[PDB]
Amino acid sequence: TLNGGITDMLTELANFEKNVSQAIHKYNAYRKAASVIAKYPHKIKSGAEAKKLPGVGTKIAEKIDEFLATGKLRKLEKIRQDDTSSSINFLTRVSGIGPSAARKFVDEGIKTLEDLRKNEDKLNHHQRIGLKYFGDFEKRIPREEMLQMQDIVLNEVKKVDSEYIATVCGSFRRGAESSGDMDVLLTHPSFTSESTKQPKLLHQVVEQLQKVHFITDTLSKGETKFMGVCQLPSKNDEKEYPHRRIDIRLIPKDQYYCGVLYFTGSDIFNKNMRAHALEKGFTINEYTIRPLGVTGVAGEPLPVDSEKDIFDYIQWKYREPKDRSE
DNA sequence: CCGACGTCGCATCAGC
DNA sequence: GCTGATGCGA
DNA sequence: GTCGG
Ligand SMILES: Nc1ncnc2c1ncn2[C@H]1C[C@H](O)[C@@H](COP(=O)(O)CP(=O)(O)OP(=O)(O)O)O1
Ligand SMILES: [Cl-]
Ligand SMILES: [Cl-]
Ligand SMILES: [Cl-]
Ligand SMILES: [Cl-]
Ligand SMILES: [Mg+2]
Ligand SMILES: [Mg+2]
Ligand code: NA
Ligand code: NA
Repeated sequence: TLNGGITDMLTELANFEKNVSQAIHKYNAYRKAASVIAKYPHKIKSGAEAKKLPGVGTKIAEKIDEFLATGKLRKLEKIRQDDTSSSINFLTRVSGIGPSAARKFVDEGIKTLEDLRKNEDKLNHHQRIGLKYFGDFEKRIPREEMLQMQDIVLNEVKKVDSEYIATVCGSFRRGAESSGDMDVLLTHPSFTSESTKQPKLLHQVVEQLQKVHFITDTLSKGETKFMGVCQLPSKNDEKEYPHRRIDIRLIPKDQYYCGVLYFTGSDIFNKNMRAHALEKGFTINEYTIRPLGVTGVAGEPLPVDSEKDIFDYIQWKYREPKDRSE
């Protein structure tokens, strides 16, 4: 937080462009600038100094000058005033509610936490759960609780089958002292890019996690992805821990490295790494890295034996998880 | 200029 | 039932 | 909103 004020302004501007203007390009632009400015080792002194950083053009440079001189931004001040803007922005904070659904509700007269409760009937399952744990999902998870959560997951997974390998990724693997949620990468030798020797692989795990009452709710569930809710167990007379979001991703074992790279993120890092990949003639996803033909066509998977192999193909120095928090 | 700016799983809808 | 677009999220 | 060709 050397330039915490500036990166917050741009983040607010990004959230506004995405939730209200439904303009993700302006969204990505602001996110990028906030990112590049967040890793800047100096205390920005002007818009011009910031403009030297890639991603900060003229418009943002001007906005930075204003912020520095007054400690605020009029454009955002007005946005905070506007009731529709603030209402939409607010509703998008409910898990499962996006710009579209937010603007729809405000068009129907639903614009507060109270309005959502007395209209639960208009929400799909996901939105209902996001509302039910609204306060809870707004809280950060101390690493200490992440560790206890890690332990429960790995151990409950081992009990279903010793061959399952569960790895906690996301901001946790990047070393954050706190996380917004828990992300779990799962692998089993019975599921490779060549065949699915077993069914209900993710199910069995989710099932066991529910059995021990760790997983409390489900937001969505397929054969390789599970998005839900979990809660650490508490002591006698001890207050309950908040419910937490939990994501599970089953990836073909032979595609592990590509999978853990993806799931470690951050999201912006992935976008940048993948963008850079395309310029170097490759395309990367959570399964593989394939070379692109002159006609823009995904070639066949390339051999990968480590995360570092992916960075090499694109000619990037390897970067430790703790340095991929862009 | 001014067009390009990662990738994909699941829930839901419309159309058939 | 299906496919395919869209919303929302990882 | 910013960038490179
Ligand atoms: N838009 C996107 N494009 C590409 N990859 C994306 C992505 N959103 C999420 N990911 C990937 C990388 C995240 O680390 C990882 C976890 O997704 P996540 O939403 O849990 C965010 P995380 O980075 O874990 O921080 P935190 O706020 O949860 O503590 O999923
Ligand atoms: Cl846009
Ligand atoms: Cl402001
Ligand atoms: Cl891989
Ligand atoms: Cl692939
Ligand atoms: Mg996370
Ligand atoms: Mg997550
Ligand atoms: Na710049
Ligand atoms: Na939301």
